[PDB]
Amino acid sequence: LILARDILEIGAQWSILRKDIPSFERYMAQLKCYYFDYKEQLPESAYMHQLLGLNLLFLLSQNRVAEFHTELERLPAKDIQTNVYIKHPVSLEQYLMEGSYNKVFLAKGNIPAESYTFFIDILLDTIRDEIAGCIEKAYEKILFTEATRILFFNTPKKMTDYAKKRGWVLGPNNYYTTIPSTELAKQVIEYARQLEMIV
Amino acid sequence: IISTHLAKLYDNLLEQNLIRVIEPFSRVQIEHISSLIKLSKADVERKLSQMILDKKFHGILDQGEGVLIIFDEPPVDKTYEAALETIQNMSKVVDSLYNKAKKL
Amino acid sequence: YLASLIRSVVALHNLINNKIANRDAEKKEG
Amino acid sequence: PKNPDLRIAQLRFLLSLPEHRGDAAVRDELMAAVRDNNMAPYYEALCKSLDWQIDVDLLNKMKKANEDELKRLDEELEDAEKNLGESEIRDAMMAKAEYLCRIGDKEGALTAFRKTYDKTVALGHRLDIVFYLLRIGLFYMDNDLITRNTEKAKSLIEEGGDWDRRNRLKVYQGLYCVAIRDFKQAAELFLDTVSTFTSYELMDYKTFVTYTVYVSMIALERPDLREKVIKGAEILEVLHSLPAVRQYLFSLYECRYSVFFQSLAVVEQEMKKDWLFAPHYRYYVREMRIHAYSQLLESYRSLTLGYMAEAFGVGVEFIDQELSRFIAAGRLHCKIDKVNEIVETNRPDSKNWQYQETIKKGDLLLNRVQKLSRVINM
Amino acid sequence: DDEFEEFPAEDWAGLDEDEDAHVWEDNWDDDNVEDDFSNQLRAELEKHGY
Amino acid sequence: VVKEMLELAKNYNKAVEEEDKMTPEQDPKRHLEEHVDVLMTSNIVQCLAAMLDTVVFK
Amino acid sequence: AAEHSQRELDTVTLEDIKEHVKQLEKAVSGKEPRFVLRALRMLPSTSRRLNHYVLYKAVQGFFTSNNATRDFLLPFLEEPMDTFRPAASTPLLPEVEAYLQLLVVIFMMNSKRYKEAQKISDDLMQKISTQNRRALDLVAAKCYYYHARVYEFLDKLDVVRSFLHARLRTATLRHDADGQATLLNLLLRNYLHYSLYDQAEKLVSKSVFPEQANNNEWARYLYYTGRIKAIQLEYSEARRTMTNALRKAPQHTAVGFKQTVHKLLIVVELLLGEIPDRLQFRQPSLKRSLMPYFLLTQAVRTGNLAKFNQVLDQFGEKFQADGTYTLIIRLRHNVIKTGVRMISLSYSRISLADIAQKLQLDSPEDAEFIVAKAIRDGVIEASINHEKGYVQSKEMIDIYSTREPQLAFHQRISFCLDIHNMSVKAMRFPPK
Repeated sequence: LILARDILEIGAQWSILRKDIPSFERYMAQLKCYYFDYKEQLPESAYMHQLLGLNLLFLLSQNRVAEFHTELERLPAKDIQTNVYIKHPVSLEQYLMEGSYNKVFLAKGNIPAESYTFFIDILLDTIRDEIAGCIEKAYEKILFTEATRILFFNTPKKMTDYAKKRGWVLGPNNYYTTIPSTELAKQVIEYARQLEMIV
Repeated sequence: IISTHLAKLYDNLLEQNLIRVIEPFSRVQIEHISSLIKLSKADVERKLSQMILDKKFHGILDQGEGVLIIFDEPPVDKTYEAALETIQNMSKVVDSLYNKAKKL
Repeated sequence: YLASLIRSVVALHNLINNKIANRDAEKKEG
Repeated sequence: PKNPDLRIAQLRFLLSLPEHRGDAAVRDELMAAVRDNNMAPYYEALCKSLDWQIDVDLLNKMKKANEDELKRLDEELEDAEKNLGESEIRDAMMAKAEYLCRIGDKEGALTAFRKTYDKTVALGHRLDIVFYLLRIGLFYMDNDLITRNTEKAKSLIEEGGDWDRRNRLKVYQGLYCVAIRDFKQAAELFLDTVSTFTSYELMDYKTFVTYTVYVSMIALERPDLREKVIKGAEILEVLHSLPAVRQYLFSLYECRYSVFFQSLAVVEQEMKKDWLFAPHYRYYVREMRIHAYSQLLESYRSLTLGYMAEAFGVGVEFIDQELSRFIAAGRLHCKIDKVNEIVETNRPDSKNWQYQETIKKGDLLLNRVQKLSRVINM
Repeated sequence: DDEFEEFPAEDWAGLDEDEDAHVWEDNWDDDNVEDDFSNQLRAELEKHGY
Repeated sequence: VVKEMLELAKNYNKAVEEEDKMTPEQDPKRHLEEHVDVLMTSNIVQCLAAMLDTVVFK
Repeated sequence: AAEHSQRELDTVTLEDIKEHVKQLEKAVSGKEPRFVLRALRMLPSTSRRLNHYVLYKAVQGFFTSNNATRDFLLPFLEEPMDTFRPAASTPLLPEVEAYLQLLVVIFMMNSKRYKEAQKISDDLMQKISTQNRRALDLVAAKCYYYHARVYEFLDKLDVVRSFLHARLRTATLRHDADGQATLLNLLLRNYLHYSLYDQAEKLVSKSVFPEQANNNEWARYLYYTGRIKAIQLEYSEARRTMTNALRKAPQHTAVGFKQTVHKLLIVVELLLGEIPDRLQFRQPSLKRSLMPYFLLTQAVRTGNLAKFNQVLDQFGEKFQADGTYTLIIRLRHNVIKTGVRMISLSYSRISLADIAQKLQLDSPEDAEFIVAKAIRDGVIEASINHEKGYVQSKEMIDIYSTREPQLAFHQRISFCLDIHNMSVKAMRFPPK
């Protein structure tokens, strides 16, 4: 079991090193199958928590907060605020939950290991697209320059390209009923049926 | 006993004037009604507020734009007054059924 | 609403009386 | 018997900001003490204040002498004779309240009164113990005895004579108060009695009228309180006697909020030193504030915060904060606008409120009927 | 009727003395802090003339 | 009809309270059921006719 | 004295056991279900007494056909020294023997005897896996329930996952209702006890809870799925389900269940930004238990970070004991959202600088981001104006004349007509 665990750990770390997402999921999935339930016999691995936080940050990366919190429930509560390797991704999740996006941008450089940047970048993109979605579902008509400022699209051309990427468009000045009587008639006839037709 | 009675008469006359005026209007500046009634704006505003509060004259007073609005409240409500009460009535019925449920 | 509630409550009460009367007869069967 | 709350609430139980810990009130309590010498108020006085001073036992000596003499007298009059019913025994227990209640405690007096109640037949003795121990449990924070005695009096005792219990709602001034009972019931029996007081044992007439006004204007904001508390005769007369209370009432009624708040501050402070202090002075001054705010907001559609502040005392920002807090609590139907500085009232019309109440009551009934249906027929 | 023993019936310690044991149904607003009234009023109007 | 049904509901509650302290030994219920049936038929018909009218006549 | 009263209690308990056995026998008569839940309803009452004498008397009383299935409980069964067949050698009905073995199981459960309890429960459910009679389906539900309970204090709840899964399926094919619901709830509890929330969620989505389930089982299922959706960020539906669970919970008993559900409901409501009503913090049977959750709630209303941290530091043990620590941390970071909800509830229009000043957010842009995030959810209905600084709330149109009341009242029809239909269907006139 120890050697199989080592094989899978090296596989996952290679998968992130390869810079490919889909394989990474399968490697950590099999490793979870080998990690922490009913095992009780494997010695505490030095890479336990590093890859645990790796997986947590990955789950954060592709908007999988529900899975992130379930896997948080899986691991012991003592290491959540003690182990830095999982303290970090939990911290960015919490900052995302509040909405302190600038805090996430500041803490992007506070990774506990170099084997975190891969989806640190994609999470930095995820928070920005979530920002854009909440903006469009929040404001009425937001000006282009403010969006450029607070979407962290430092290059205005990049911001314009991302605007074209979504149906949320620039607009002209850079500023980004009936009585149905059919279904409710059916409802009333349904009431009439339930009155009639015996029990 | 002559100052009190005359003050009451003055207030009654003020109310009668205020209802015999503004009757044409549906949304009127308090300044205009003060000018028409020859009283201070604050005094007539206080009298209007008191009259509305006592429900002696239907209407509302929008101080934000210095206007007085007039309307009426629909009396269609009565059925709910029965409806609501019936609900609470059968609440009791359900309670009684619960006792019979304790029998079973 | 009102009518249904009343009808539903009346039906429920009628069920209580039956569920009582049936167990009355069963207990008598004693 | 024991009227002036024994000064004990105002005595050294109102320290800190109220600061009442030593003054002429301690003198009044000590004169009420030395006459009919008592050690019961000296329990806490044997612990924290005047703990082990010379007078603490210099009074105890002839106090114990006097109480031993009188208890001996009662025991001789009880054993030598065999007086039945309302008798010398009831005298022994009434003294025992004038005594050990004011010697050490109510417990012996409660037991003795229970015994003589088993021995007696008439009803004023039971009301006597009711008020005796209502005040004792206002000294020692007892309510279960008060409600037990009240139930005994009203449900069973009040089948002969009548006209007595009403004022013993004084407990209902402080039973369910901070929601429903500092008012409503506590006002509907104060009002029902203000014409015929006849209970000067508990409190003087003026204090009774102040209590009645205080609880009535929170029970009734303007639901035609005037028909009972402003057009009321005796209340008006005693208000002629009490300028402060009359001003406090008519300021609210006559929409003179600027002076109504100063009257309410005075009421809060004079209410913070009472049997009514510890229960709900905070609650009462919150409720009256909300009441005045709702009175002003009614008969208005949109009010400038400046107009509120200038006409409701002071504090544009103070009024903003208070309205925010009260809307956040769900009361005071109105929406407050910022630097545009408008307050908009959103009171639903009769139809919309009727629909909402229908939804609420019907949801209650539907949950009940669902539960009932499911526990039946399995 | 199930007693739901699967959920441990959380014992209320040793039925220890409560806060008040009062009959006093209160709301969420009774627990804040306040500083009388008149103080506020004078403190907010003497800046403008009181 | 709703007011009559309210009075009938009061009578029904009063009668049902007696049912408890009474072993097997005009009904405010039968009249209640008749009023309920007339209410539902009248209002269901009126609603359906109204909306059929809304949608067949433009 | 004590011996006499003990003997009378044992005799009356034995008489109730006789009545329950006769009722189970009658249940098969007429070839109809039910009439077994009548015996099973007083199961806690009978379980309370369960003396050795009465258990031995019942074992010797209804098992005139001596077989080995009883010869296993006898070694643990103790008979009186100095101290009744109710009467021929008629073979025992499977339901009757299952019932008596179940009370044996309950007695051995009560006396902290667990290992032999595991054995007897194993021999109990080994046989019932062969039967195909609906009369033995109601009893099987309690059999599985106390089987899992036995494995619980034995700290082997993880082992029984396969067995409960197999019986759950078996019930599913046979269209069982009570057994199915009990098995599903036991499976959910098994998943939660090892924090396998993802597995429980996946099971829930693929399994439909029977509508005809018992009230207690429905409440348990509601609590479990509410915990699922609460730890799975579906706060609104979790709160709705938890309230629905509290509605269907027993009123008199179930102190622990109501305590746990109230704790979780408090945490979920606080996470949603709402404030739990103070009334629940006042019932005696709930007060002290919710006391740690009370001091917490106050802080959320005030936003006092120091108070929140102190409460956490002084009550983390209690919070973890009921498994609310993680949700409490999420609340520690959603206090700001709660404050924004309150602000938008009170104010109609408000500048962002005012938001920052009131919430101690130390930045207008940070307040803008926070309010935008909150309004992205259903937390607040507003419309931010970055050009000026408004947080203008949505105009409150008249809910009447808006087809919304028609929809609500249509739902209430559907419910009331449904209730009337079930009531008139369940009349069940008798044959004689």
